[PDB]
Amino acid sequence: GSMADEATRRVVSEIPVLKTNAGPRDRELWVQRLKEEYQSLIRYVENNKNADNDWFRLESNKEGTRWFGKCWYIHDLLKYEFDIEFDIPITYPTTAPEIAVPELDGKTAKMYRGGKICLTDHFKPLWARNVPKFGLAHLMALGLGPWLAVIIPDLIQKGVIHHKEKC
Repeated sequence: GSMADEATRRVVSEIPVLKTNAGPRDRELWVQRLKEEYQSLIRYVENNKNADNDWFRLESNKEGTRWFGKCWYIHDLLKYEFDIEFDIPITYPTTAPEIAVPELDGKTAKMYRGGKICLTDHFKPLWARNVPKFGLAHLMALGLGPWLAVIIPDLIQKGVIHHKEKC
């Protein structure tokens, strides 16, 4: 009956659920968790496309311990592009990764020095509640997505970030 529970379900219900309790050091169990991660991510991207919200690309190193790509955010029909990266923590997936958006380092209070985004206190307990069912698709849907939808409009209004004019 919680609003929280229904809100989370509306966001993630068609993201494949992950299973394996494995982090970077866990050998064949980690290779299994990576298949679940890739399967979940690609489905999320396909859903995003059908919904005209194709808002990021990610790739990893060979070992899938280092992730990087781009996110896009649309405001007054202008599309803003931000480079993103994160490490997989040793205690993944019980512990949640920390997304960095390095270019916005020093440009908002809602970021740690060095470029790690600062989520509200509700993200981490929601992750902990769902271990190990949530992965990188969920981190993007529930972590970076909501952060961008407050911070980016703010930074554009304060003239802190400007649109890269292009053809």
